[PDB]
Amino acid sequence: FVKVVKNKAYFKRYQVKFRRRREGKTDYYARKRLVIQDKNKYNTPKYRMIVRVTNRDIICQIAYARIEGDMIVCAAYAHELPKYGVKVGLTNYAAAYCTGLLLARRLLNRFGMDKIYEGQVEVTGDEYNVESIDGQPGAFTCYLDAGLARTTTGNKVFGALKGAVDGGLSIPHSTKRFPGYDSESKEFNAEVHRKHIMGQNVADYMRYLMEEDEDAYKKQFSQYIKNNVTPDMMEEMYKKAHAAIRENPVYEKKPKREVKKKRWNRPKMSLAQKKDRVAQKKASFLRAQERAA
Amino acid sequence: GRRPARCYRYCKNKPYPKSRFCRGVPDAKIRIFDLGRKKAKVDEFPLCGHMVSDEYEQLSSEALEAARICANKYMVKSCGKDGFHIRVRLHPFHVIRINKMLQTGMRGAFGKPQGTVARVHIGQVIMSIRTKLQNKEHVVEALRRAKFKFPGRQKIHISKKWGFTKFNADEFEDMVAEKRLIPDGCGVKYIPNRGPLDKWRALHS
Amino acid sequence: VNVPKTRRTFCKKCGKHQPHKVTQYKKGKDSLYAQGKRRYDRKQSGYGGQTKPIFRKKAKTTKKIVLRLECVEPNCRSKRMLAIKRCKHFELGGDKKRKGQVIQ
Amino acid sequence: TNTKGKRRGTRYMFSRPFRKHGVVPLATYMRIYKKGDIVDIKGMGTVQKGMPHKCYHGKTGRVYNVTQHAVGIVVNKQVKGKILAKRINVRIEHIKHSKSRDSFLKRVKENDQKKKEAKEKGTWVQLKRQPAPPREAHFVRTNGKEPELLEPIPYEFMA
RNA sequence: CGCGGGGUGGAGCAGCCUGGUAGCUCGUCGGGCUCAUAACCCGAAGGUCGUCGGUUCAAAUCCGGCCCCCGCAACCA
RNA sequence: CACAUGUUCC
RNA sequence: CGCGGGGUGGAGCAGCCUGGUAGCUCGUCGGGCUCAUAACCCGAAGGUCGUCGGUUCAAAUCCGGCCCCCGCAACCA
RNA sequence: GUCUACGGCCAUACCACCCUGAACGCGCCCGAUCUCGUCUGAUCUCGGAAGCUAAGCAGGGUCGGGCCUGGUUAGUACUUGGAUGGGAGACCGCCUGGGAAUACCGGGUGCUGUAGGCUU
RNA sequence: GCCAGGUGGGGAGUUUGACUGGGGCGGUACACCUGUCAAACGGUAACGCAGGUGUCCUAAGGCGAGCUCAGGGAGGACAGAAACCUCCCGUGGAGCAGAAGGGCAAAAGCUCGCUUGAUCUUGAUUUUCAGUACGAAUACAGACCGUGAAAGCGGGGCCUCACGAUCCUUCUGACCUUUUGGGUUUUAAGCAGGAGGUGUCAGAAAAGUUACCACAGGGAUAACUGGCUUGUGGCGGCCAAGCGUUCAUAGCGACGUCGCUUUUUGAUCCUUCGAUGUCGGCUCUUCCUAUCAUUGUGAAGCAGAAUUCACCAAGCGUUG
RNA sequence: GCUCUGAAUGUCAAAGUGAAGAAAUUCAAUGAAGCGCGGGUAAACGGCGGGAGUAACUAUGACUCUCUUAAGGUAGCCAA
RNA sequence: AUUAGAGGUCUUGGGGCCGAAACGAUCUCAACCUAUUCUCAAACUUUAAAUGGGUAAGAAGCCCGGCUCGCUGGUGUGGAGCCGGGCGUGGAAUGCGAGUGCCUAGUGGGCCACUUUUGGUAAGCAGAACUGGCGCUGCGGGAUGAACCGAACGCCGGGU
Repeated sequence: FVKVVKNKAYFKRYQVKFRRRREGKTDYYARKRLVIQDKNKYNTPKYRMIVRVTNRDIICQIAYARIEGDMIVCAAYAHELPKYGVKVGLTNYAAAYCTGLLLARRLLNRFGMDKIYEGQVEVTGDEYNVESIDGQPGAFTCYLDAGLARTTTGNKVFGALKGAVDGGLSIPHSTKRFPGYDSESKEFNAEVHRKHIMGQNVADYMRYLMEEDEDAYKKQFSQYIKNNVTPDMMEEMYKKAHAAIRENPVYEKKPKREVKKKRWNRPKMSLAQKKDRVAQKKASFLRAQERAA
Repeated sequence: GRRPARCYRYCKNKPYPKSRFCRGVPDAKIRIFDLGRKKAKVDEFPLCGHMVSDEYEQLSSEALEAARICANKYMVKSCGKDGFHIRVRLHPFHVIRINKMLQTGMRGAFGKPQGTVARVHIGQVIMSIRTKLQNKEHVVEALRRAKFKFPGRQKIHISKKWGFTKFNADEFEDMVAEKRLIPDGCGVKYIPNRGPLDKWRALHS
Repeated sequence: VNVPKTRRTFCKKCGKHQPHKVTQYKKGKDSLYAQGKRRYDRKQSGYGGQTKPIFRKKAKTTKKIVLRLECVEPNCRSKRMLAIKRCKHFELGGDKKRKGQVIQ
Repeated sequence: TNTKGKRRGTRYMFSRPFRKHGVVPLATYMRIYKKGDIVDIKGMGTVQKGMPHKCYHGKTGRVYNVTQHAVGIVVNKQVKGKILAKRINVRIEHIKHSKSRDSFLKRVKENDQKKKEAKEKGTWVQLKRQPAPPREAHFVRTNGKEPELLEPIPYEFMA
């Protein structure tokens, strides 16, 4: 045989990692460099933009770290976009730009800074950075918390970044991870970036599946056909969406209805029950043994 | 040969075991710590006699080897060759040093390893013997003959435990009836009420 | 220790980082008219023998290497010293070693 | 004679506690330190930058200067029959807020509370702490039971 | 004892210093020449580098233990 | 140019 | 530390010079010769010419730095 | 009640196995035109929504291991101060105060902040 | 005659470390580092214990990214204990130049990409500490940069060691100061930062011998007694496996263990170095008993004889 | 150690020669003796090996092998 | 580092045994694994004292109001510095007048003891830690005595 590794001794010496690390959600190496503030700042919050793209949604939050836990000043989710006209495709790059733009304008509107710091209303895709206006409240500033996402060129977390800076957030960044930075020649053409922002890269893919195979097209886009969003009206849909966001970024929570107060989960068994089951298991094991005897 | 045992009797230094730092130590003279019918179960040797120390001193590995033989020899004549089981419960781990001469005197006088010795405490069992309770007066004479090979004074005590186990002879037999104790070769395994219930099934059937 | 023959570091005269040409520094010849040499040869003259100590108990087996940096900008033309820790062997920009390949 | 190495004899002092190795909990970093804060020093081996010298591990001082990552502390060090209030720059990880001063700060509140209170009531309420006084005279009831007897048990050889 | 040197086919020795890969002379064995042996001629076998453990991409070589051998010192009264 | 030796009862 | 001259096939040496040519000897391999080791004669293999940089149509050759070796000469932290 | 995003404490949260998961969600999953990256669209990046809770995840279970917290061990071991105390010594007792750790035996099995859902 | 080079113990002058269970020989405890000693702050000695250093590195420095190690299990043509491929387990059992300790798992490890923060410059502070330097280090600040999407991180090596004054020399730096009555130009001297080294490592330039010897001192220090100690030497117990044909103990007695003695040698260095005459023999007195003989007795494997063991016992002998 | 030979010559001082420079100065060529090189010399100072095998029983080793040095202690003599 | 038996499986191997042979069996003997078991560590450790080391126990403190900043910034934000005002039951016990500056001699051979402790067989030996002694110091006691126990000293009477 072979010696057992996971024995009594193994667990006596085992030191678990942090809960968020055992679950695989937080990189505490990068978090230590992100959240903590210089000691000569004294409770000056260090805001950071949290972008987490999931399978069916895009979550953009802005938080600053406190001792008891991060505090979210405002958040914008992708599942709100149907209000502003973006019916389907709530996780593509063009949707990420909207969620970032929504988060920006929603934050500024809670600071009375929406009139100032408009940003880029006419989206171009170039290297834009808002600078503070003298005599006015300083422009808001945060940093991007990519999390565990591999940050290569064209990652959707940078789409929300572009949406935020065009909304009026002073986020330090470089125009190198945007979709449009040609790697072998080291330049950036804002035009192709403007394509991904207005969702043109997927529009042609619907057009590509037009003459190639329509049945496979119906299989790759079903709710696009269900919501009647053809590649024709996609670019204007986002422009209508952006304008609808900048004019009403306020969020109205859903009305909270009182619920019947039931329990779907299984309550934890008590000691008396746990201790009595053993008496039944042993007794039944005997009263089944003399039946064989 | 080697110095008298008066030179190394008192626990004078910190324990100096044979290790990475103290290498080159000659082997101890005692190598066999169990003898007799050591391949015997727990139900045939109830009586257990001790040789308890009464001094915080050092017992050489040569005295341990000599006392093992003298106690072995007497039991063989008395209780036959297989009617007992001797267990020396002191292992010599402390290394003593000697600053042998051949003049230098005390310049750089850190000795070389001479031999090995066992640090015994007060009330600590030196040697134990289990046998049939019939042969009671035969072990007290075997241990009485073994004291003369040891410096200091020792008491011979007949334990209330059953054999070499840690359970009293008044409670041993029953704790085997309700199966708190399962005979495991020379000793016994205590069985609590804490394991998985499937192990309880394996015993009660 | 191996050192590349070129280093982009700070240039005092240019006031900023610039590429420098690295080369090893060596003692110049002892001038015959340095004040200490003039004073020495006047003290050594005549009778009396050796007047200053002569060091004999050599202990070090090495030197501190000194690099003679040199600004390559076509109009600055400045140099400066740059010391490094001791080493027995020393070479300028040779065989920039590779990571992982058969040895023989 | 011994060496004069900086981390000499700190085999256990700078070691991490059992099953407490690994990354540093971030709450230590997000902890503010004003000037004049009483602070106790405890070197942590996980972070080798800015460690205090071993003669300050366990000492308590007060902050006088705050930089980006570290603080300046004024600690009293006894040096052969004279005390020296000397300044050290230690990085945050080796630092805790001292809870020795707070119990005084807490006691100041009730003193300032029970002064403005019971002033208009006139009742003179004791403020100073007083040592544990000799306990009062009381009655011990033996209702029913009578005190059970204690007698030394007889000796019996253990070994 | 403390210090130093040494241990490599059957024999005597290099190689170690400074890392890769075992050689020299002789002997042994086989076949030839001779009536026969020796000499001579051709051909072959034989050590795994005292031993044990390390460092190293790699150790006869660098490092430590053990065993054996040899040399030098072991003075002032 | 070198090149030694010998088993022998009949 | 200065001067000088050496570093080349496995080994020694030439060629360096007044620049386009890398040869010899021994050793290694094959043939011939002899009774045979040898001896004798030829053939085959065996050199980044210490390394690096510059110059030149062309350097192992001129020039510079480095390294090693030898001889002589020097020696204030 | 419960989940998601970001957390604080960092096993009462881990590990093994088993059971059950409404709704939302998280996932698995479907693809490679574009972005991006691989020996390989497995990972990574990107575009999706046919299928599924099988797995992850959540909850519960185990006379579970571990961990946490007690009891016991035990006023024991050790120890501050004290004696013209004992003992040939080794060591020991007392006075004055302080006071542990296994084995063995119980109980416990994540709390929680901000923001947003679902059970309308 | 005057310079120059060689030779020159013929002659002169001087030197010929320190620590140290006396000195020498040997070591380096002489400058440093890790663990222990060390008595749970820190500090703490010995020629105490186990070791290490006079380096190495253009990356083994600096970022960022992605990965996960040692070992084991199960498999897969050649293929085996071991080549390579795959899956699973794997809290570090690996690796991080070196000694050791500490530290480290989406890293501080491994693999790539780009790089030169191993740069320029003020002070402050820590360590050793006199609270002086050097060395090393920690926090900043001003620049110039690197890297990364960014927060940031980086002014050498994950941390604890890897190093050096004045004087002199050398190099670098400025539209720099002086070079003397003024000016110009070489030269020289300054100012600032590196380097050439002192390892006896707060830093002289250094071989012996003296039995032909000298001086100042030292019992701080050896060679003798005496003292403490008793390893060693000597002497004696205890246990009893055995020996003794048989039979443990007539006489012995292993393996062990407890002591005594100071007629052996050591260990130590207390006394004596403004001197205690240092080997033996000769001579002569006295004392000790651990008794060879003699007196009186006990025991024998005591028939006698002879000889062994023991007791009281040092009276008297112990020679040529 | 001593001695002998030498332009066949590597090194070397002062002086002198030449060149460069406003000059101090710098560079070069030349450069004796002595060392280096090459001989001689021990009634000059001095020195003058190691390991295995081998003969009619044993023993021993005339003989052989090997490693080695400038030579490997010869004639003699000896517990002086 | 280390003693001993148990229960496992060919996980392998050692002589085999009926097997030509066969993890098929056979007794095995070993290592190997799983539960136990004896004995330890100055250079091991999960735990973990006693004694001990810091700091705090107010007026230089708390609490309001206002200005300054080139620092820090969603935000008269953060911090610091300034003014002005209000609060005295002096915020544990006990004891005690403190602070501060010049100039400065001698010393820089130490020794002893309780406890802790290193080398050594040990030493009236060598080396440390803590406190107190001796040295610098008499006196009562230990017959005697540098150091132990009591107690420290102007010159006397009485008492204890």
